[PDB]
Amino acid sequence: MSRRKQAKPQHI
Amino acid sequence: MSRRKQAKPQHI
Amino acid sequence: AVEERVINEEYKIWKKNTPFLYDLVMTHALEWPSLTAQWLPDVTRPEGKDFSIHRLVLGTHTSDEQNHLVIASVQLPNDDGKIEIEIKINHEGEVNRARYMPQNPCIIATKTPSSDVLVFDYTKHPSKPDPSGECNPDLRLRGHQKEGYGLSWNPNLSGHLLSASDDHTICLWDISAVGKVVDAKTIFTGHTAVVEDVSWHLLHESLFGSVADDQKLMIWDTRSNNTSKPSHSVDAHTAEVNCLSFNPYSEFILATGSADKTVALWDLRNLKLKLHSFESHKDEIFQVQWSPHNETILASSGTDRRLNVWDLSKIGEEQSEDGPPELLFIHGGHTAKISDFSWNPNEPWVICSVSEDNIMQVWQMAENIYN
Amino acid sequence: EERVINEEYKIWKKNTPFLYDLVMTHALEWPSLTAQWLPDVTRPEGKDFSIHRLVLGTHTSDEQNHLVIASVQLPNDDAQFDASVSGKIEIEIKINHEGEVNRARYMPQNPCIIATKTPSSDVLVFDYTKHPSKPDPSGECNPDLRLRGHQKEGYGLSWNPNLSGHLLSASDDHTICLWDISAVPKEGKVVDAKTIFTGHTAVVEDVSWHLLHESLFGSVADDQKLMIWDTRSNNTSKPSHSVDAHTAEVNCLSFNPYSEFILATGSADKTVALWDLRNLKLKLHSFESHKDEIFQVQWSPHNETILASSGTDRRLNVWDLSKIGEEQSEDGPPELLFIHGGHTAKISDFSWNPNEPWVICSVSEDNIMQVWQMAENIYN
Repeated sequence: MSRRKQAKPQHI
Repeated sequence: MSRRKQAKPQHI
Repeated sequence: AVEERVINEEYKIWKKNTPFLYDLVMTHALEWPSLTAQWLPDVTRPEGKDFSIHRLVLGTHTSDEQNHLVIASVQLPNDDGKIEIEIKINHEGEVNRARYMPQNPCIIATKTPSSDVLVFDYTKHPSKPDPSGECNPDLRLRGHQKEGYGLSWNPNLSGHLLSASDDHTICLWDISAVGKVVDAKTIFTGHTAVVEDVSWHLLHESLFGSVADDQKLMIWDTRSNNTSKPSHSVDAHTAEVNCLSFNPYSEFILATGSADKTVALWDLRNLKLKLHSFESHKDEIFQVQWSPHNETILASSGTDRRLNVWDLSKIGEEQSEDGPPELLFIHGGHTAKISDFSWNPNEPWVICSVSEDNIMQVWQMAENIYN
Repeated sequence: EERVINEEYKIWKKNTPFLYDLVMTHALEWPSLTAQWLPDVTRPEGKDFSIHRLVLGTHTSDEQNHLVIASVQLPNDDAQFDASVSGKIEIEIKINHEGEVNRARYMPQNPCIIATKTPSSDVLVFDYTKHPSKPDPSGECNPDLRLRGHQKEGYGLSWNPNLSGHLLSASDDHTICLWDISAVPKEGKVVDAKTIFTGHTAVVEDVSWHLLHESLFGSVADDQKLMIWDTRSNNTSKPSHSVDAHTAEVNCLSFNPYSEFILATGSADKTVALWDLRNLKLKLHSFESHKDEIFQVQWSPHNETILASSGTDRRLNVWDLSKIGEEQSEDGPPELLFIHGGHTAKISDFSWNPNEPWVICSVSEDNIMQVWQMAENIYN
C-alpha cells in the first residue's frame, strides 16, 4: 500500500 | 548544545 | 501509452505566465525529495535589510540511503532571496512526516517507515550530523506495527501526540513519561483499513478526526471508554480518504481529501449530509490545509501535480465554464506529484509546496486574483 | 564521581551550624538553570520574618516548561535556630514557557517585567501580573513580547539600569542583540533587534551593561575575549576595547556596583580575572581556587570588595579582594573568604539577596535550591 511515496527517489 | 546545560535532567 | 512527458510542455507555458500570476515564485532543487513541509511559527525581520527570515521543517527521501530531518531558513523579499539549510539531523529512514509541537517548537515529531514514531529536539543535535549516519532520537514512541503518515500535536494539551498508521490503528501518546521508550496511552482500533491521516480538533482537547482507506471519516472523543468505536462514522468518499483539516476558525467545519479527486466539506453537527464536493483535481489528493488567514480559503494538492486553492464563499455563483466558481487558483508549478504544502503563518497567501522531483517552491499568487 | 563528593557532603553538613547563620534547602519539581531575587521585600507587622521572591525557571527532560516566581520566608531579627518555625519556600506562580528557561532577568525600573531566554533563540518578555498563578493547562505560551534577532539559543541577558526598555542578549550565533522596547506596548507584539554587535567569532556567553555609564556594556565569548562596547559608536563589528581575558572559554562577567572601573570575568580555565577598565593590557588579579569550569560570577550588592563565583566544581566561592597580599600560617589564597560546599551537583546560577546582606540563593542541576548565609564572624 505504498502508492503514496514513490520507489527510487532521485538525487540532485 | 552547550557544556553548561545538561543533556538529561531528572524529575523529582 | 508511454513517452508522454506532456508535463514539460505545460511547465514551459506556466513559467512564461508567472509575471501575471504570482507576486512571488521561488524555486529550489532539494538534494533529495522532501516528503514533508511545515513552516515554523517564527518570523524575523532584521532592522536594516529588505527581506524577512522564515524557516521550514523538511525531511529527506533517499534511495539507499542516509536521510535527515532538515531545518531550512527562507529569506523572503519585503515590500520595498535564496533558501539555505540551517541544520541536518540523522534520521532512521525517510521522514514520512515532520511536525513541531506548538507548546515547544524546538520539539519535532517525525514518522519513519520503520514502525517507530520518533521525537526530536533539534536544539540538542549538531548543525553538522555525525557521518556514522546514526540516529539518536530523544523519544521512541511505540504502538504501531507499520509506517504511517498522519500525525498531529494537541494544541490544547501540551505533549499529547496522535499518530495514524498502515496497521489500521491510531495511537495516542503523552510523552510526559519515562531506553528512551514510551508506550501508547491509547490505541483507537476503529478503522478497518489503513489509517491515512489524523488531526486534533483546534479548540476541543477531547476531539480528533481520522481518515482511512475504508473511505471513512470517524470523529473521536478521548473521554470515551471505547477505543473500538468512534463517536461518529461517515462514508466520506467513493475511494480512499487521505487527509483532513479542521477549520481554524469554524469549530463545526472540516475538510477531507480523497483518492476520488474530490475535496469533501463536512459539518460536525450533521455528518449524514455532505456540505460540498470541490471537483477540479484530475488525480489523487494527498494534502489539504485551511488558510490560517482567511476563513473561506482552502488549498489542496496531489498526484495531478497541481495545487488548487478554493474560496468556498463563491460556491453557487453564476458564470457563463472551465471549472467551478469556487475555484480561485490553480498552481501548476510542479512537474511531479506534490507530497506536502504549508501556508505561511505570517505572510498571507504565501505557500510552500514540495514535490517528488526534489523541487521546493516558495510562492504566492498575484493580489488581483483575490480582489 | 558522587563517591568522594558524598564524603565531603557528609562532612560539610555536620559543619554548617557555625559556618552559617542560615541554611535553607528546597528540591524543585524540575531543575532551574536560572536564579535572581526580585528587589521587593514584604514584611507583615505581626510575624518575625519577611517575604522575598525569586525568579526561577524549569529545565525538563520533556514535558512542559515554566517561568517561576517563588516566595522565601527570611528571618528579620529573632534568634531561633535559623536554617535546620523553620521558614518556608513556595511556588507563587508558573507561566507556560516555550522550552527550558536559559535565563530569567527582571527589569530594574519595573520589576514585574521579566525577560527569558528560550532555546528556540527567541527572547520573551513577561509581566507576571498579567498571567494567572496557575498556568494554562493547554500548555501554550503567551508572552507579552517576542524579541527577534538571534539564530541560536543563548544565555547572556542584561537590562540597562539607566535606559528603561533597553535589553541586550547574548547567543551561540556569535551575536549580541539590542532591543529598545520602550515605545512598545506589551501586548503580544513581535519586536526585532535595534542593533546587533558582531564583534565576537564564537559563542557569546554573557553580556552586561555598565551600571553607571548608559552607553557602555561588555560581552564575553568562547573566543576568550572580553569586549567593551559603546552604543554611541556607529561601528558594531569592532568594540572600543578588546582583551584576551583567559586561556579558555569566558563564560561570565559582572561590573562592580560600587566601583565604575572594575569588572571581573569567569571562565573554563578555573579562574576569575579582576579587570580595570582604565587599562586592559593588565589583569589586576587572577582568583584561583575553583577546580572546574566557572559559569557564574556576581559582586555583592552590599560590599564593594566582595565577589562570588560558581560553576562545575559544585562549589560557590566568595572572594574578598582587600585581603590580596595578606600573610598566612594556606588552605587557599587569602582573598578566598568562604567555600560554599552545599551543592552536590554543578551549580547553574546564584544571586545575592539585595535586602539581606550575605544571604545567597544558589541552584544546582539536581533540582536543589539553597538559600543560605555564612556566619557573621567570618566577615567580622
